[PDB]
Amino acid sequence: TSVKPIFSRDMNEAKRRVRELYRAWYREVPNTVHLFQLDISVKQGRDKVREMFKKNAHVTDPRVVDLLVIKGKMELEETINVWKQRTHVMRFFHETEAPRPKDFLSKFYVGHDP
Amino acid sequence: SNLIEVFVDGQSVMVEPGTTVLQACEKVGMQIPRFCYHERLSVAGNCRMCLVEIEKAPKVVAACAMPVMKGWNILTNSEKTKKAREGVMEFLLANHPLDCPICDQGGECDLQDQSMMFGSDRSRFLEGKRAVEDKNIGPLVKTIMTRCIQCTRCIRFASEIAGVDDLGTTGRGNDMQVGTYIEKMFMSELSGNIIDICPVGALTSKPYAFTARPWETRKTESIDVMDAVGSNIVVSTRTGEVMRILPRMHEDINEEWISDKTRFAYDGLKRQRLTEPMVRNEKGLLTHTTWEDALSRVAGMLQSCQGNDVAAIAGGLVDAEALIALKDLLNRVDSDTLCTEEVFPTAGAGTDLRSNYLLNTTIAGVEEADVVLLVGTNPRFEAPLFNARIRKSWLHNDLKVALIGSPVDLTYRYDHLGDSPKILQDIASGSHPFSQVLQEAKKPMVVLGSSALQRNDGAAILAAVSNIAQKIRTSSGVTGDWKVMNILHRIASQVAALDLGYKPGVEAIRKNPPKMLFLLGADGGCVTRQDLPKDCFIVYQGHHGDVGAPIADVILPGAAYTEKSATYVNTEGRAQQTKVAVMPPGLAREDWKIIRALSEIAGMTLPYDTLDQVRNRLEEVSPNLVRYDDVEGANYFQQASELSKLVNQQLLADPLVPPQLTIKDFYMTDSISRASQTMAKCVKAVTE
Amino acid sequence: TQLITVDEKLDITTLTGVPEEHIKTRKARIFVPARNNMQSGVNNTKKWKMEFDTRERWENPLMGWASTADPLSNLVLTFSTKEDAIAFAEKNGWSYDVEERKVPKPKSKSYGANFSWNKRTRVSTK
Amino acid sequence: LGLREIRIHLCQRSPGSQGVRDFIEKRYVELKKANPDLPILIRECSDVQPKLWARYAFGQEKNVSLNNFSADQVTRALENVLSSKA
Amino acid sequence: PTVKPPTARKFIWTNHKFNLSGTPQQYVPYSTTRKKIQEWVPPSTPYK
Amino acid sequence: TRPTVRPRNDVAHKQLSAFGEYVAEILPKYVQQVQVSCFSELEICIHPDGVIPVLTFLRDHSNAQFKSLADLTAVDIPTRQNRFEIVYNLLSLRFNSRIRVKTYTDELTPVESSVSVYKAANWYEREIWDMFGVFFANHPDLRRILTDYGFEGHPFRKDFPLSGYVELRYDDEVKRVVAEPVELAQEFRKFDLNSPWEAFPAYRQPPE
Amino acid sequence: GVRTSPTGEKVTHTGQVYDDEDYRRVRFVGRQKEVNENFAIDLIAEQPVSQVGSRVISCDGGGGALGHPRVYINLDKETKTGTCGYCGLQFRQQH
Ligand code: SF4
Ligand code: SF4
Ligand code: FES
Ligand SMILES: [K+]
Ligand SMILES: [Zn+2]
Repeated sequence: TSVKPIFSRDMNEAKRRVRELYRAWYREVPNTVHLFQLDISVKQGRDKVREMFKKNAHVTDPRVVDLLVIKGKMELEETINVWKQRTHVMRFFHETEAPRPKDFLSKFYVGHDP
Repeated sequence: SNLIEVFVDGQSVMVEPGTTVLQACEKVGMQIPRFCYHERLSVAGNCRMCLVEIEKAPKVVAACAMPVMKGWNILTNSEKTKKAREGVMEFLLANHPLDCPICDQGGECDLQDQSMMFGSDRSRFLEGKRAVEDKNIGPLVKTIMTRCIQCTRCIRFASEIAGVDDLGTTGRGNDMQVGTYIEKMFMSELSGNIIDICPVGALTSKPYAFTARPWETRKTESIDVMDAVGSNIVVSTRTGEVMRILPRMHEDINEEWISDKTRFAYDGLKRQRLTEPMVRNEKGLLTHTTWEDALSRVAGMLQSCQGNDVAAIAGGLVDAEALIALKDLLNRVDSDTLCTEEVFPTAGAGTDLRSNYLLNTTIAGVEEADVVLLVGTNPRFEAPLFNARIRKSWLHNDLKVALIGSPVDLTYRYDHLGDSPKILQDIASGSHPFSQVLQEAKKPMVVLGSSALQRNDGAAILAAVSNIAQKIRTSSGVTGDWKVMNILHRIASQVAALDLGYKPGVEAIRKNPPKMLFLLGADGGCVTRQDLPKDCFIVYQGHHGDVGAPIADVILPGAAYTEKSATYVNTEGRAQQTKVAVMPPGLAREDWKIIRALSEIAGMTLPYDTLDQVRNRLEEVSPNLVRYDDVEGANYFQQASELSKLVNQQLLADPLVPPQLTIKDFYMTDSISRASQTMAKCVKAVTE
Repeated sequence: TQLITVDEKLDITTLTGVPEEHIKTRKARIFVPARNNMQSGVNNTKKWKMEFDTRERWENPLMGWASTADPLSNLVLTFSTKEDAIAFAEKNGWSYDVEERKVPKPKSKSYGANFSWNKRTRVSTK
Repeated sequence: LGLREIRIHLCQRSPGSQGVRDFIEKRYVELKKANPDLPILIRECSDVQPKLWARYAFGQEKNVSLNNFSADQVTRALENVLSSKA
Repeated sequence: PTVKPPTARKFIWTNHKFNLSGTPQQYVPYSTTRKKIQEWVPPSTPYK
Repeated sequence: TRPTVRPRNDVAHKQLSAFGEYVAEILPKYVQQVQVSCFSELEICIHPDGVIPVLTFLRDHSNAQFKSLADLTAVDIPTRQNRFEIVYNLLSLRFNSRIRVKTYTDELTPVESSVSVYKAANWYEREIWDMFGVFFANHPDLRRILTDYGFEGHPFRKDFPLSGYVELRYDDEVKRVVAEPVELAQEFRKFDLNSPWEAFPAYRQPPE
Repeated sequence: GVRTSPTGEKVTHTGQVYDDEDYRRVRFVGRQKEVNENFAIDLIAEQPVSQVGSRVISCDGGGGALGHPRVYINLDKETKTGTCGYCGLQFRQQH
């Protein structure tokens, strides 16, 4: 059960890194919208960041959340410098996929997905 | 312990006396090459592939036959062992025809694999090969004896396990042919298994021939449902299409064999399927209709009922999941008239205790028995692998078999006591020598067939057999671990439905007729439109449309046993699960999914969505259905015997005639087999 | 020191990058594959295989090729024994069904049994 | 509106089911003679705690734990279940 | 080929064809296999 | 065994075994195993926490002088609990030899980087993070170098499927290249090519 | 000898022909359905049977190394002609 830490000694430091990453992303959402000529509002991008942060908010391991913070830093560095395209930023906002069924009756009508 | 010490490649290992060199090398962990030796057949020793060298001995011994001795060092990979193997491969491939690209064994051939990994890589044979004329033994084995190597597994299987004694070796020397010497149609209940035990491509599955290839197939483990044995099989498919069915290895059920019906029901599984819901039009002709309209019609006609006006009949190929789903759905409408096709007597204990409707010991318990008394059954065609197990105990364990019924062939010698059921009344009172025969037995066994319980006096026969079994169990030398009362079944959906609390037999429907009938593949025709009122809303839920589908009002297509994950319980109470090999064709879905969608559209939604919740419900209603490959013992035969002694039922003097007498009535049993071309060809071959 | 203590179950569903629907709705199967009964070699039943279920494979509108939608339809993993397979299945959050291996019973083969004097094991032909 | 079926899950070897076994060993027989049309399904397994499932009308189900019960306690349990009738 | 003619066969085309793409004689792909799974045809008799 | 069999060299095998004993005796803190293959190639298996104090020795000792970093590879073996097998390949020009240094790591365990010893690893292990997910501590510039910018998941892990989870197509509705769930026109036909007979007797593992 | 289904489509030697209600026939409009007019069975049917002077006969398909692997055919039966596995040629005995 004894493991080697990377950056976060405990859960408090990992939560500090998470808050720092969210601060940076909330800072850089308007510049990402303006620079890439994205045709969405700032609120859509900021609540997308909030949705992703709440989606990945089930982890209790310091190493896993530390690696999540590192990968968010990679995404932030690829966004702050113009290395992505319009499509790479817009891939988060799924606009071409039709809404999949969720209730049992509609999925029973469509196919064999359990 | 008397385990002597031997050496394999300088490493010590302890073996029981009588252990062969091959068995010792297998125990260490090297699989010795072989062609004629089989672990479930008698030792022949006539291919010399297994020749290994023991050190300090100037001769190579046959590892498949020669027993080991103390201090023997088996040089498994020395020089002369490899020289002997290379010489044997050269002799074996000296006369073999260049037929690999036209062969059906290519890619799954023992000769090719052993030739690459043990034999040489070039041929010194500069002469002409032999050419043996082909024969025919039926429409189940394509026969090319040019490729036979005279390994003599055919004769040993046909004499020891199948027990028909028609195959043989005619000739002397290089002109010896493995045939029958006449135009004889070799047809048994385990014929196709010879295709599994040909190491070359001499014998080929005829319906499978020239259709697929082993390296492009996907193997999916599954459970056989055509009988109540519960054989474990592997279905090999090719790009979402079932290609062939092979036996699995399970030492307690189906060791490495299957019946021919299991082997050749697939081509009828891919014919006459239901691929779309059908509802009645204005005229009354069944026409295609989407899922929503049919489900809404069924829900509308179902919400108008309350009480005993809806029923349910379950066919022979229904899993426990759909059974419990329909049970919950009809319990929401508060109907307890849930019925099965096959009749079992509920007088006395009935289906409450588990001990009086299962093969109580095991399938393998025949190896621990010495006296077997079959009552009114034909186990050669009902449970063929159980009959094979009885024959194996007859051969090795020196069994003592008897039968009370019609004089039908059982591929061995039995004691025909007559077809009168009153003979049973003789055994309980000691007025027969067979009563003393059972009395001096140590671990006896009484097996009662399911087909003897489908008459009008099944309860009396069950009471008599139970009285006999409980008389032997207490008065004679039975320790207490041994179980005497067994019942052999013939329907894969009978034990699972009886474990869930279904009412066996269709007599409940015939007592009070309902205004709506549910059929889960009930093609047996237990009830018709003459035993039903004028306006009956019959709903059919099955894959094959054979009998109950033309008379149905709303047809709901379902999934076959190879097309859904299904929980099945065999005749000994063991629970097993199948796996999805190919998705159902067209718009057909799984049966419990259809029932759950119907309940959701009717406002009576069941509290399960996926398969694991249905299995949790199954564990709630009966835990033994969710413990897979685990048999649980059912005690309290004494309580069932006490409860069965009150209602004295009168017997019938008619002979105990099983419905299956010859092989011509064995191929056509279920819906899958009745819509098959191979089965029709087999029937045409055996009746001509 | 340079070491910390983590007392939670290893769950790396968030770092493997797999979508959600291929995590909770997929039932893995850990088993020892059965020997092909057409052959006699037992080398293929030496290591444990972890596989997945089979989804739909429909026909192509052009020539009826096997068109599929499951990306995990050809994923077969090999593990040395059962415990590492169970640990890997529970590490990625995959609900698993485990089947125990079926070792064949060591038989008692006797060549002399075909030539008995007072037993039924006398062979009819050789 | 009534009781439709009774189910008794128990174990074969665990001592916690032992008194429940005694019920089937001593007082089941005439109990089946008491009710000619009430299915009392007895289910024995390997490592399951004792339970009593009683199905009422229109799909209602009641669960009563039967762990570590004697013969008289389990007799009172099935008597209360039979006397519920709801 | 004026001095070394090819061997004559019964299945060799007597006239050569150029690239037929873009013309009404162009090649289109199609499956060469029949129906895999048959369908249960309902009976035409009245159900009564 | 002359014409079709590879010749065997024993002097090189003896010298490589002697150098392996030399290395395993100089560094007993981190070196776990030393093995010489049949085709005369040395392999040193050490602890991960001794990646850096070993390698600089092999770069700076006068008796080793392994001045070149040829290849740096991670191998995924899902059986072990440390599924990633980091492999350093070193080349010595003064002594004209090649050595292999092997170590292990799991997903969440960081490994000390080697850019302080060999600068070529400044790219190499970076590609490892792009392909497997092994995090390297104190890397100067660690970012994905082979996969797409928005790609999630590490493709060279054996649990990752052959075809990916998303496929790209142009869309006139949004005038953009979008990613959709993967739907192949033909399934990748999986072939069972393993012969069920014993391959080599000399590589026979002991049974259970 | 191609047969004509009454939907207008020619039938291949494998027996495949699209039904009249099949929508996939719209792939053939404005274009042509390409089918080989040299049927293999109707071209091997008229090849004569060769009488040999021995019990068994070896077939390689002609050309030596340009044909199929050499297979030996037994002509012990006096009812059916021994047909080659690869080439489809059939031999017999004059007795
Ligand atoms: S039996 Fe085996 S070796 Fe003989 S032709 Fe067939 S594939 Fe080839
Ligand atoms: S046909 Fe096959 S199984 Fe039968 S004797 Fe010949 S090689 Fe053996
Ligand atoms: S396996 Fe022993 S001689 Fe055939
Ligand atoms: K065969
Ligand atoms: Zn030929």
